[PDB]
Amino acid sequence: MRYGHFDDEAREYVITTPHTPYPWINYLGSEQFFSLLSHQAGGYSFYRDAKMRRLTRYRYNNIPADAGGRYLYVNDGGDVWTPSWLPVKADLDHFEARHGLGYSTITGERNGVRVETLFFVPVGENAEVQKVTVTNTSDSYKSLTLFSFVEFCLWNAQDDQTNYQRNLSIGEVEVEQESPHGSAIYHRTEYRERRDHYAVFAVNTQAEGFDTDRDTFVGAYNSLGEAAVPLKGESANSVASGWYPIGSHSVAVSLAPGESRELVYVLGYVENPDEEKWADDAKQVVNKERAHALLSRFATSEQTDAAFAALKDYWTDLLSTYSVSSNDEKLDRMVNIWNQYQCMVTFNMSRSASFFETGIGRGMGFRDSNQDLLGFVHLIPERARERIIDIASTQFADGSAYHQYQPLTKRGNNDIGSGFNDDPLWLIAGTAAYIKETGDFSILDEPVPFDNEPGSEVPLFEHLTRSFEFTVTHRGPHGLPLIGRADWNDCLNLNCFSTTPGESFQTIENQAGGVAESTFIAAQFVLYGEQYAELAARRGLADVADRARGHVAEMRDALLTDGWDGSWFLRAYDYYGNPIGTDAHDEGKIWIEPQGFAVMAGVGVGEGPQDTDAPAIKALDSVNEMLATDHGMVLQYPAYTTYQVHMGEVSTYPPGYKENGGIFCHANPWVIIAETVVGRGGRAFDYYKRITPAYREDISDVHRLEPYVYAQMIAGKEAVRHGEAKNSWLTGTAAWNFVTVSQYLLGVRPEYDGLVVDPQIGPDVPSFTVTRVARGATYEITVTNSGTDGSRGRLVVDGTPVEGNLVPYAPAGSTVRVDVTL
Amino acid sequence: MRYGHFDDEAREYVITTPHTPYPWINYLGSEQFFSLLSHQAGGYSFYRDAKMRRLTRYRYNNIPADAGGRYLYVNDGGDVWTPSWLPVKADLDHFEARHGLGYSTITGERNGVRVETLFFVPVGENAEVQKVTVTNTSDSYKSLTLFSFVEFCLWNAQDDQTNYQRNLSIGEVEVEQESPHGSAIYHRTEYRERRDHYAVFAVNTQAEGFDTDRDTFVGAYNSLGEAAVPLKGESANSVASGWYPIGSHSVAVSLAPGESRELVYVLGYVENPDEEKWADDAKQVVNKERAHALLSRFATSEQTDAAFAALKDYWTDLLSTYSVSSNDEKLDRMVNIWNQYQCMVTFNMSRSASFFETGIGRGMGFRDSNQDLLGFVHLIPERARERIIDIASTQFADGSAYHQYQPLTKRGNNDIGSGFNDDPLWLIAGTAAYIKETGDFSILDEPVPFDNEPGSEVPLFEHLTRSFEFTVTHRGPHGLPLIGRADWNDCLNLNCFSTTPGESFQTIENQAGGVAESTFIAAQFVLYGEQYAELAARRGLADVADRARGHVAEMRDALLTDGWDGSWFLRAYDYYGNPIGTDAHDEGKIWIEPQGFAVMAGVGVGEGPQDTDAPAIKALDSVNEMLATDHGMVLQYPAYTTYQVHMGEVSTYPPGYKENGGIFCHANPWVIIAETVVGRGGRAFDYYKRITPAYREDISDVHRLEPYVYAQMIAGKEAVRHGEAKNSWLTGTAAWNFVTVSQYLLGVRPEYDGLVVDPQIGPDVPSFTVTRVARGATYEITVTNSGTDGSRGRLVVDGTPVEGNLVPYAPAGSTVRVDVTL
Repeated sequence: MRYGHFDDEAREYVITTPHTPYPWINYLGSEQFFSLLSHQAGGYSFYRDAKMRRLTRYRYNNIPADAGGRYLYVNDGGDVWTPSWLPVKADLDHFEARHGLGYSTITGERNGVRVETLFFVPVGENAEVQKVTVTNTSDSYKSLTLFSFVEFCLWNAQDDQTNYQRNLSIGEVEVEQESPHGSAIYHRTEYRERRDHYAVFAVNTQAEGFDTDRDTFVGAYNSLGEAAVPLKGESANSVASGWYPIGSHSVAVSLAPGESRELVYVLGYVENPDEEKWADDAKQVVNKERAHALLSRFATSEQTDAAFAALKDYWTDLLSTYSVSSNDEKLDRMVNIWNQYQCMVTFNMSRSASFFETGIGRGMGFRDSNQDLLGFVHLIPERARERIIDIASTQFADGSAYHQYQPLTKRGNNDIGSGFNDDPLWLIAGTAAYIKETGDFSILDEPVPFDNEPGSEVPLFEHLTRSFEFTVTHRGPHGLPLIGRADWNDCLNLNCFSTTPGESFQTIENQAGGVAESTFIAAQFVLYGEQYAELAARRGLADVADRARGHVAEMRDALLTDGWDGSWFLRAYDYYGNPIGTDAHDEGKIWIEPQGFAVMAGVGVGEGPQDTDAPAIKALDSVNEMLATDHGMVLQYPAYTTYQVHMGEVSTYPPGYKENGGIFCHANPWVIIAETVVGRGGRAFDYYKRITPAYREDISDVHRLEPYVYAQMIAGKEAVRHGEAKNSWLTGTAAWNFVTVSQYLLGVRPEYDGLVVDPQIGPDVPSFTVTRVARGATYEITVTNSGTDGSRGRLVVDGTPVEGNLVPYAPAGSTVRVDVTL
Repeated sequence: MRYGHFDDEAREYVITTPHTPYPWINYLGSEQFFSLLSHQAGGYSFYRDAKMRRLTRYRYNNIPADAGGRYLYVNDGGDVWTPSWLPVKADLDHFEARHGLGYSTITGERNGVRVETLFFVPVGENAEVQKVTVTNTSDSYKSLTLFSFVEFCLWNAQDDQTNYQRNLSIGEVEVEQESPHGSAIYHRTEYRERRDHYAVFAVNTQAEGFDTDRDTFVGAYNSLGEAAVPLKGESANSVASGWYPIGSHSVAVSLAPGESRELVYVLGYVENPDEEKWADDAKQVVNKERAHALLSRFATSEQTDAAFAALKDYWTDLLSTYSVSSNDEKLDRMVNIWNQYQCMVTFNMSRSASFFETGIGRGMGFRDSNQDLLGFVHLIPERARERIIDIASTQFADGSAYHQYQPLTKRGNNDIGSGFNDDPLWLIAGTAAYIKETGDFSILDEPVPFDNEPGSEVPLFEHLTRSFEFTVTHRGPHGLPLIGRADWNDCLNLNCFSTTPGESFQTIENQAGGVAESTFIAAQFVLYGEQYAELAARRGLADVADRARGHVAEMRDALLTDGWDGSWFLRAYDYYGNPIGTDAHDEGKIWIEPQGFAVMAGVGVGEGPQDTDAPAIKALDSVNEMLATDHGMVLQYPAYTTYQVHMGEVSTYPPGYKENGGIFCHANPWVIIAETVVGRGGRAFDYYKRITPAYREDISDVHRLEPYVYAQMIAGKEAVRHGEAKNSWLTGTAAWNFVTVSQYLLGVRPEYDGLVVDPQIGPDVPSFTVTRVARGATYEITVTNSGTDGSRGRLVVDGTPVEGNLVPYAPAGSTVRVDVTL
């Protein structure tokens, strides 16, 4: 069944009931200020870093889930309810939530009163704005009191929920009932000491009353659904001192029948230079200038409506670089709106904060963030270029890298492990995708520190050299790269041997030495090793390019000789040089990661799909018999049913879950792309449709999570919950699936010299058009597609048959028309 | 007002309403298994380490507070309620909670049904047992279904609530409806991998049904008060796979009028040797032998009643070493029951887990744990002796110490900072108190590693030498000890200079060098420097003792010359050698810590209370004019009203809270003891009564927290919440207040050569008797007390006047009668 439906004209997902299988969230903001907002107004907001600057408090694993957030309590002659349904859970006559691009609306109506709240983060603002429209839909007059509500976090989210022994005594606010445009409350915890920032929570009318103390507003022994102040019908005017600061105004509203009233609430992040912090000599009063400035920018409905319209315009421009028109409207929906939109979210937030990721331990992953670029280069290239510099700056001089870094400070840390040997090659992966998209080679010349260290700056191209050489100088006995702590698969820990609990595998000390090798990193070196060689060559460094091609050539032979099991690729060699991922074993015979990535690098590829004997065809066929399920390909098979002490975290998950037999969706695109490489478009599209949101919308009761974005993992076939997703929104899946569908199934992809047009999608999409803006020119590409295996497109360029599948770049301002037959 | 009352005959605090100002908790267990239990059955259980082996889940900062726990849902013909009131919050005809020693009972009755639950951790058991008595108090028959409930934590409490991205997929159980004595559920998360332990949750009858999945039992969009299974009236028989494992049995009960039924529930921690983990070859099934064993030990009411009775006997024996009889029944209550009981809790749990301490970041503090001993040596000396070895083993070889260590592993860590220069001298403090209590000098000869390192073992006496010398070799320009990161006052950070947020002061890198000195550590070196010298002397090391006495003598002169402000002692010298705690400044003129501790070391003490000119008398008088409040003495005065960037965390608290003007209760005893040293017993008792639980019981609406135990901090007079406590139960206050009241106000204290009897308590306790068992002999001490300043007791020993205030130790088995006049 389903719990909503897409509105494509409006670019929304419409949720038509509060009763979803799980809270379904949207992200607001796309720059430096971000809100997680569920279809029940639950979630929170943070500036730049969800661990370090979290404005509002959110409880994960709450009972019930998502039972805190941005609430508006409506008092109608004693009867109190919330338009978001939760927390009060009063019966409503109408409920609807629309999740849009950077905005959502939530409408709830009861006993002839309707509240619509629009939530968004305005372009160029560090604030979350709410436009509330209250409508009398009844026959007679209405006298209402509205109580806004939000609960502050004390900035440090980790301190906020572990350190009450100090926390309970630092909560400080300032109250401003007569603000120049209404009323505002200031959350200024720790402003007295080191923080130069505070939050403001304001309404654009004179509020009747306020509250800043949670225990007063909610009342003893009470849930947010039983909150006392809204029930008494008048604010308490509480002034927090320690305990739990909140933001809350009451507003009196009288409405004739059919009359509506509009209110604008604002939650802002404000920052004063240290010299400019105090209004007063005594340093007791926050300087409020910048906050008033913000509040004057949203003092009226007109201003709010214009900011909303600017945000539409912003997304319209962003979505204008790639789109498609076909018979398949789910396909179209994903390519044109939701996947590109999700890619923007993953670029900004990485893997740190969702309704699964707690925005505590994880910042920006070195490998996750490089991979996110592949899906974001087309959207905003300038910000993509800057991010590459920031990531490369967390690389060490020996070519090894900080596994992740902190969003606020941009500085690397070892909080979730160090010494993952697959990390360095990803840097090449993102830089090359950026230069193909833009033609901007000048980034190779940007100076970049090692470990953020001044005076260590060398050109970014030299960072890429260190990345290539790191692998070159860390190969094992078979010539395959030494694995280290792990590769892309974080739970493949062959240098660990921990039999005692209490410490994560990701951070636990590793035993030095051994010969543990990785076929995945091997594939990775072949793929990104070439890209690095081609950059060196274009740079004019011919000896360098040739040496590297030599090393790539060698790793290719090593992969086929010592990394090949007979019917598929091996996965690794353990610390003592024993194979992993062989038919010789009873469990974990076949792993997806090497199969997809090796065939993507061209390894084992023969002449046709017809040439079944080619290693790539076998590995892929083995993958279809052993790994593929209705809901996607599982990670390896069979799952391990007992702890493999020499292998780390992988076998610690119950079978069918996560790294042990789960469907990691991120790995799927790799196989799908491989299928297009070997010419089986129909198979490749099928893999695509099984894990793609628009196609799984009709089994929303199985998937459970959002029908409009990719998830990290789906319960695999050895799991009793097979089909159910976890960890939605924040996943490499998004970027990699965009790369897959846009560049290999539809087949329009940037190269340094031209646009390649080489579709491979099968009989299910007989005709389509791609509109692609590249290098300042627009390419209109019409494809007539027979779907046949092994059949690749023949180009006509501006009415004239041409050879090959590459169209060289036209001057900006040009319009090129490409017609493809296959 | 009050919310309960003491029952002294039963040794209980009786809470007569659910509606307390804050959840009021008790601790169950006194060995290796521990439960936090509130008067609403909220809380959780853990084995040895509250961070690492937490069986059950608990939410801090919940809305409402304490809304999860060990519940029993009563279904009476469709009407569902809980005897603990929360979570359902149904009206009850009767409610009562009794908090006892290692046990509590909770009774709730509604519509002619009464449930009494007794909660305890049995002596010698790693389990929490519940004896439930259900009574039909109505006129007709009752058919009830009872639903037990508890929610598991996944052992690692920190992982459990930050790491859902992995957590949601590892939850595993086993269900055993036909257990040999009833029915049991097994929580076995991560047993598949590195854990050799699992939890069992069982009932001693055949349960009608079970649930192990929280979302099924509670139902979507529901709180625990709206839980669905109890309302439908039959279990769902859910088998968790990932998500949120719980434990739950339904039991059918039919009762004639006035009939009662008894049920025994058990929550156990079980551990199998690695060889003995599986029942089966396949390793899919936990070996259940040890769990069945446990369950057969509580299969009947009779067995449960005997374990309860053994626990009474255990506390009776423990409380038999020190007691008193006087006119003051609040005084008596504290000395005889609650303070000694609290001292046992602090010895076991330290500062790690309460309703304020999250049982995440803190293990066993090196200084907290040494100080806890002073209050626990008299109770169980054998376990005290062992703890001293464990603490000393976390000391480094240069004499410096790990600031805290992990309870499970006993290993030191720097999680909450390193390099606190007051830490090493505390080790002397606890060892000396142990040897005075026991006469066991042989502990000085026990071999002890530095940093838990095998082969580094030296005799404990040598650890004490390193402690003394560390101070000797780290003194500043005035001869006072260099402060380091901080002293006993953790927020006095003079080597910090951090103006950027995001990192705690306690762990943040300190700037090397400077001359920051501490007068507190100075006092500390004088007090514990003598104790170390006297041990060296008794050891026969005469050169060593004399050298040390020389150094103590010097530090005494340094404290009076360069640590004296004129009317009180200075607090410190900052990094550049500028004073802190001087009348020359507008804020923080006077700090409590040096005043109490210096006068306790004898520094500045003259001939009489009459000699007002003596520095000790001045400092104490300054302390009464400037620091003392109705609720206790604040830490310093005036509070700082702006960030002092050169001073660390202290000024980051709002005035009147914690280290910035709060009443730290732990520091109070030091002044109180000092008052007895200078002979002002009436003043000393007054300070005592202001912060002591039995005396503050009549302002329970002000104190808010438990009326039966000490808290860490009370809002100081510059706080708008002046009088309100935070951080109850876990505080050095307990140990230090026991030392104060038992050894200096009542004046009976152990010395190596005899019992000293030297009461100093004032006119409010004109007569009393102390019964003190020391060295195997019983001393009966009757005191006739005029209360007069400067008047010290004259002893009569077994009917015969003697000189001095020391009674030498009699052979075990002896009874000595001491009569004191003053």
